Amino acid sequence: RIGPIGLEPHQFNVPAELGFVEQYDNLQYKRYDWQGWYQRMLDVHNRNVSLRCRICDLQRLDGNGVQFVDMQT
Amino acid sequence: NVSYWTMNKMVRGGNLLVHRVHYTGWGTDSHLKKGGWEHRWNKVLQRNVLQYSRI
Amino acid sequence: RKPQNQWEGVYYYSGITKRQRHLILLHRKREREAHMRSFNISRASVLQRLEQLSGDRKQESLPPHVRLDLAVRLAQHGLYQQATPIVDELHHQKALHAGHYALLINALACPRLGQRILHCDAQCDPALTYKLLGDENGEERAQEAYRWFDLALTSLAVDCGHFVPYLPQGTAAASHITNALMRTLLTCGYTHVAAIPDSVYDRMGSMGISPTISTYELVMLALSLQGNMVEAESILSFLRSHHSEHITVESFNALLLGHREARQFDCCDAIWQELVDRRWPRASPLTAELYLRSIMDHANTPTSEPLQSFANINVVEKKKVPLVLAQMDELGVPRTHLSRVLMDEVEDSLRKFQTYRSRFYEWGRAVKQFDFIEFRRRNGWLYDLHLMKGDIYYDDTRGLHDRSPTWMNEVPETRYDRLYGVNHPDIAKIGIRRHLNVEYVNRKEVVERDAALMKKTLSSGRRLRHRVESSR
Amino acid sequence: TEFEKRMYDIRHWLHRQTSCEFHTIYRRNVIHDSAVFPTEHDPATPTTHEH
Amino acid sequence: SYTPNLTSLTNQVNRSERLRKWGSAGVPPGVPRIPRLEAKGIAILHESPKVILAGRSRCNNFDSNQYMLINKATKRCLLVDASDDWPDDWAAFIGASDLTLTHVFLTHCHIDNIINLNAFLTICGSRQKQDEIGVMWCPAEECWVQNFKRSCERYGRFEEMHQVLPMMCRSLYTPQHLVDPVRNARHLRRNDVLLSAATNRATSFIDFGNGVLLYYIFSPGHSPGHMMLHIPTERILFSGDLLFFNKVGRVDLPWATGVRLAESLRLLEALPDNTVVVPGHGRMTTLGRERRENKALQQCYQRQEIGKQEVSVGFNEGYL
Amino acid sequence: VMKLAEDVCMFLKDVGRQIVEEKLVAVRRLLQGGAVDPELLAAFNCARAGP
Amino acid sequence: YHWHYNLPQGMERPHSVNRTFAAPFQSNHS
RNA sequence: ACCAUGAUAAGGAUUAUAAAUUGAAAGUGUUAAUAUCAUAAUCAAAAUUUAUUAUUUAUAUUAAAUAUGUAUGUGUAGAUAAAAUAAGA
Ligand SMILES: [Zn+2]
Ligand SMILES: [Zn+2]
Repeated sequence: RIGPIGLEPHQFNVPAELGFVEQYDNLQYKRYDWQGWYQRMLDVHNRNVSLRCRICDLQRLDGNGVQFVDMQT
Repeated sequence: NVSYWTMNKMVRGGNLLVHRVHYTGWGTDSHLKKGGWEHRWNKVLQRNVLQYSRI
Repeated sequence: RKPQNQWEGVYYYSGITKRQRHLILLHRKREREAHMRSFNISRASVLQRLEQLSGDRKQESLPPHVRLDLAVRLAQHGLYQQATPIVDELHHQKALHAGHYALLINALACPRLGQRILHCDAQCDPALTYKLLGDENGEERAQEAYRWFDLALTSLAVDCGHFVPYLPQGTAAASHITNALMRTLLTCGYTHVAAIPDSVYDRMGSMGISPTISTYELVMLALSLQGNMVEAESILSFLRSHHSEHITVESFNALLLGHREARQFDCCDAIWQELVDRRWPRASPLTAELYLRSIMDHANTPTSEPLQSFANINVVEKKKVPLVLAQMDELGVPRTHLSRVLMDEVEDSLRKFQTYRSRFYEWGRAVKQFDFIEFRRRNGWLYDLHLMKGDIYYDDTRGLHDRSPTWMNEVPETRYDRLYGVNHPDIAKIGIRRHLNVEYVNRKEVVERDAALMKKTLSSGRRLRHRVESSR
Repeated sequence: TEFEKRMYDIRHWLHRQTSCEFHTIYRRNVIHDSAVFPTEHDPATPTTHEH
Repeated sequence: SYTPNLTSLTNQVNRSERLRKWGSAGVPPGVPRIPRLEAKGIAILHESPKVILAGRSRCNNFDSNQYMLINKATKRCLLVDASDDWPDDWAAFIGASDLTLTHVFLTHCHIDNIINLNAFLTICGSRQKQDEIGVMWCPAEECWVQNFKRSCERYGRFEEMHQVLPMMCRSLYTPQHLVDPVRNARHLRRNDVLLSAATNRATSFIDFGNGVLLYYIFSPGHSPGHMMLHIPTERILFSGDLLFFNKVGRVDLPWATGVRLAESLRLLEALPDNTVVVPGHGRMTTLGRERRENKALQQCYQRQEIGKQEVSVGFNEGYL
Repeated sequence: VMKLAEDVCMFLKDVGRQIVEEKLVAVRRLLQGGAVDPELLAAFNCARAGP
Repeated sequence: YHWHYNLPQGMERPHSVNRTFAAPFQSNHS
């Protein structure tokens, strides 16, 4: 699992999901002078990345011993 | 993005790939048969924009 | 329009010029001269140091540590014959001790001659350095390594003069010299590296000397050079079961080297993926060198069951090289700590299989595609390989027609249009009208035009029929 | 990444007039730095709708 | 067109002339088959108490014509230059009219005439199963039946390439095969007529039945063997490619002589003006109209009057 | 798309079995025995107050 | 002339053009 | 550009010997009239955009009038869920 890991007590580790779309053409826009703007048009249209995290994974203990997310949090 | 005269000659020429439906039906997409052109007009909005929780 | 080929790859530049390959070969010969020049300068310095302390100190007896310092420096530079009269008088004067004997046998493996053999002769292959060190007096240095081992154990019995019937075989000095013996015997020929897991290891067991982790790693490296992998993995399996705290990197370096010699490239992948998974012990640059060289030996290996009908299949194994180099960035292994012979083949795989996002937006332009065609047209004789010349498991009696209503669902428009006059006696069965059976876009309009043409033809034919026989 | 490399290279031997797109949902560790993003009390003069 | 030898591949103007004619493609688009759309029906052109002429105009994308003579008494039909992109209407027309297809007349063996000849004999030969159809042609066209496969490569007719022509098969004028004694649908074609170039008004005719005679006239210049059809009782002249409306045939093709074409135009000056000339291409005319308002015939006799010994007339832009 | 989905799935079955198997041979060596990473040991002893 | 839709849409033959021809990088810009 | 296209109307026949099924419905032939501009030497109608006392059909505005006498269409349209004054000479 990639991502940075914090060992200091002021840094909490949140295991989260990232969903993204990568799309490349292979039929007509695979290679020609139109491939430059069409591949960029596919990347801008697929610019979405979904950052998902469970609230159950946020209910862990912090570096100071207190819970990260309590009921009121 | 052509006119009605150009669309028939592409059909009669065989260039594009289109499936013919009976001219009094609504095709095969269930969203078009349900509410018409306006219901499919809202379904593309639900796919492009409204399925994303914007930040 | 004529269709373009979708299984034809994009034309991109993956190669070097003839000047650049000549300049790589010219620059690599200069540093091979530089390592040859660096060794012979220091070899002449220790030989001048030897003749100075033999000539001007002819009658003046030297202190034993100066003669010990010169004896290890002679043995490191491959001069074992100039050092054996020095160690014979130091053993006779009883000036050598437990650490001094292990220093001399470790010096007898020559870790200065092996540095010249690595950069110049072995082409920076760490497996080939053991194969080439065995020629420069491999049997001769092995006999003196066995003689200095007998000089060591005789001195350890004097130095230990309770545990009295178990001395010096139970001390730390007995295994340290035995680990020094196996390290020196690895640099010898094939007859002595084969004797390390069989003859030296049973002699260590018969003498009752407790081994260490460096004992098993040199035995695993000895079985790696022989090509016996069923025994080399069994030793680490003994280490995985009993002594798992002390396993260092060199046991993995023996297994990466060993499957490279046995040409089992699927096994050496699993050892590298294991080392990325556990991340302890730390991956040395010798780990990245031994694994990447196993990729290049697998990539340059020809196959013989398709017999290369189209191209070389094993060249696709160089696509893993950008994956391994990305793993080295997170393991803390610097890619600048790779040898010059390997780094040219690593960058050979990089310009063949790697692209950036800025280049991927510009690599398919028609100017670069048509430059590839003309450069193949102008000079293709310089760069070409061809120009050189229900549930089925509980189903058995299937339930058919279970009254599933197809009339609640609506698929009413399944009308099909067949050609006119299939069973007509005047219309022939074979004809060019049979090609109308394969037509999908204008299926409705063609066959109704075909039926209108065939109805009017049979009407005009039968009205010509009635006119001719009524006139005669 | 050996499976991600093999999955991305299926585009080169697809069928006639048949394309594909790839979706990847992977787990990634995210750090919430409580020093760069601290939990502070609200200010004395709070913000309004005019901000 | 021709075989790509070494000097044609190393010539720059071969790569340049293919850029001028066809643009950036460089390959000439062929002459395709007419589909089942944009196709007309078989028309009855002439009805007479002796014979019946039924025809179809523009049956190919070469703009060729397909005709058939129907004898009223013998119920025997005869195709002239059998080249239709759909020889399925012609099989249904003879099947619904109680006709018997006995011979196929061919004026000349260009690709505008014998492109669907194997399709004509197969489809019409299959209907008579529930005596085969003959081919009447001139042996001077032997050079054009060898290059029938070359003509199909240039005009994109790849489906009719690998088809042995029925006139190339062993007829009665050929030596026979000596087959092993342990199959004559393709081994021997007994119904085959080879027309001679010595065509006269006395004996060079085909007895069509009930007293009408089809006098074939040898008239080269557009092709090595060009046999017209003349029906003097009905004032009908199947000129083929020799004479069209206000134009004559091409000479810019191989084995086409301009001075042979001018002699072919002079051998029809004894026929009356009401002889309705029926060409292989385009609209039909009369021979009296072409004697007045055709510039190719006007130039042919003007050079003859001023003293040209070798009068050379002929087109370079027109029909094949 | 149905016949391609039989072509890609059989490809990803034989490839996906191979990559899991070379991962399965790495877990069974890690379960037989190994030494703990001191960077991993310092990660557990990182917080000030524990549970 | 074309490929029909009921035929199996397999790849007819693979093309290895970039591994038979190793081209060096040639740009008109410096 | 004067080709031999194609549209209109009209008459014919075959099958139901079952009360089951959501559902007893589908295929094949002849005559009259109308009509036929593609192997040739060009160019901006409404290719085509915009505006002024003026030409229409539509758009909505739009009214008086009991002294007598008085004012009937063809069509245009939307989805489609009643039926016997004419002679099978
Ligand atoms: Zn001709
Ligand atoms: Zn012709």
